Amino acid sequence: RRQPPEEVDVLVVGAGFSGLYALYRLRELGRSVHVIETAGDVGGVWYWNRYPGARCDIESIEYCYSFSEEVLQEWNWTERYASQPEILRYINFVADKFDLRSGITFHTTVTAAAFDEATNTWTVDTNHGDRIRARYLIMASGQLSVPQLPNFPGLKDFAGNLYHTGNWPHEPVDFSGQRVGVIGTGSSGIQVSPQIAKQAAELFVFQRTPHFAVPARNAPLDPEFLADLKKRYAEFREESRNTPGGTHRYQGPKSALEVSDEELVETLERYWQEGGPDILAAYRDILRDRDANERVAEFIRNKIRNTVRDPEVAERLVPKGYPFGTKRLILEIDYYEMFNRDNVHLVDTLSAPIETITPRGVRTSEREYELDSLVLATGFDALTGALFKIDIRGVGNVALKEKWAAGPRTYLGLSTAGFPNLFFIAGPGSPSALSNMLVSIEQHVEWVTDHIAYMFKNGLTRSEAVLEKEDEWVEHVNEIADETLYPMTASWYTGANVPGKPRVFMLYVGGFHRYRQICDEVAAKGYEGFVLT
Ligand SMILES: Cc1cc2nc3c(=O)[nH]c(=O)nc-3n(C[C@H](O)[C@H](O)[C@H](O)COP(=O)(O)OP(=O)(O)OC[C@H]3O[C@@H](n4cnc5c(N)ncnc54)[C@H](O)[C@@H]3O)c2cc1C
Repeated sequence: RRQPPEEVDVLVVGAGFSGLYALYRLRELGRSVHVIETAGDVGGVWYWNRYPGARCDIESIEYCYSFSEEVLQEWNWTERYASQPEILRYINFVADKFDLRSGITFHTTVTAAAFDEATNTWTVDTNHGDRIRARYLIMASGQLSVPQLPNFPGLKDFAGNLYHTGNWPHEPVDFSGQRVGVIGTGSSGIQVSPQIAKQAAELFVFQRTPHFAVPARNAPLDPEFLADLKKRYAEFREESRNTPGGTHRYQGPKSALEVSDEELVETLERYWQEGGPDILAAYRDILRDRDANERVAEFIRNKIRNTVRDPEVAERLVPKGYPFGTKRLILEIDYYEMFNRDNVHLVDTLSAPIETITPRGVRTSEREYELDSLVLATGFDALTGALFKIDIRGVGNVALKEKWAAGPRTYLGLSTAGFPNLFFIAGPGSPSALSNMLVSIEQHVEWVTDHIAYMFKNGLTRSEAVLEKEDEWVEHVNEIADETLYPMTASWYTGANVPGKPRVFMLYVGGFHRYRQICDEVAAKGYEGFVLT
């Protein structure tokens, strides 16, 4: 409805945390800037994922913007870990406060973008037949998207109520009196299930791969504490910027292998009772050493066995075969405890795979389960999923999809050679999903918008990563990743390992603070590694 400009200094794709701050900062810097967003309003993942139990896995006081002193002073977080409704209210507050929606076109999807060498501009097309000419294109298009896979066979035949965690109804769903099925036990499944368990007459959880999850220990945020923090919030967030992960997480000095079974249990139990993801850094080698990881993994496995009364059910819930904590750690709220309710039933689909969804419910090899409601608790596509849905064409009409088929090739994760004037916020090649994303998003938006400002200040119009420096960066990312357990997780690679072909690990794992220092050095040296004309 709001018409996008025909010409703009910067076009931003996406109106979540990334796109909104890019918009705001480019305005402040005196540039012309517009946003295109698929959704009807702001929020990004916090707009589109609205299933009950959706909640951030790092603390509220950390997972927030810091760019505005007034925002910091005026917003009251109510809980240790904020719910999606609260996060969405916060994002709407920011957009409201700074009149940001005047700079956004909603209900509109960018379908293609092509670089034009003559003018040093991007021409961008949308699914409403808009054409925009921007000098710079910022992809604030996110890291998590709906997977592009067919649904289970027979899904369209289900005769009951069907829900998707990825597109949950806007009005509340009452499961009272119902036999409900939940398919999927990743992040969405683990968060949504205990909420459904509160209402359903019966609940069947269809679990394929068991995932690691630790207790949130969520609690109301003491108003007195928050008021005290607000007096020194700038000092606090500068402390967060100077860490590997972008939060105040204690860095455990010891090796998980150097302690007695006794000290390990004592230490890991303290983390279990405190709750949250800080357990990931209980010891220094959890993500470096195969045996160090398995030791922490085993303790968690035993917590599952301890919590779930039925030992057969408990054993099916235990993650096996793969390392702990190589992805964002899921916080659970009575997910394990849930299985002790008489009305909750675990269906192990590794043992009995789903044959088909039926009109009555779900059929495995063993039996049919009759259900009144079925919830699909879907996972997420590769980090590159959003980008790959757009036909992006660079120098020589090369498709970004083709160049990145063996993995995302970038310099600092910020730009790729052959695709001038194009920038990625919080994406492959940078700390991204392996950090407090609000800290990474702010660093990236500041770096990219500062760079765009510098260009205009010096009368330049074309910014391209130097190919040698991209190759060095890619290799450097691989080298440091190969020193960790992260490569053990298939989702951090695009496609399988093929002899005699390159393979690029998705993310920088060397620590946010170290990455920040690199980026600052690059900027200080006049953008060393970019060719600017
Ligand atoms: C349940 C859950 C828990 C989370 N917990 C944590 C946590 O513990 N810590 C943490 O750091 N992060 C967490 N996150 C990750 C979260 O995604 C990021 O922190 C952050 O919100 C990403 O913001 P973004 O702006 O970069 O991307 P997004 O929020 O994904 O926004 C991208 C936007 O781009 C739009 N878009 C994409 N392609 C197009 C196109 N072609 N045309 C138009 N629009 C397009 C999308 O519609 C979307 O609105 C969590 C996310 C979820 C879902």
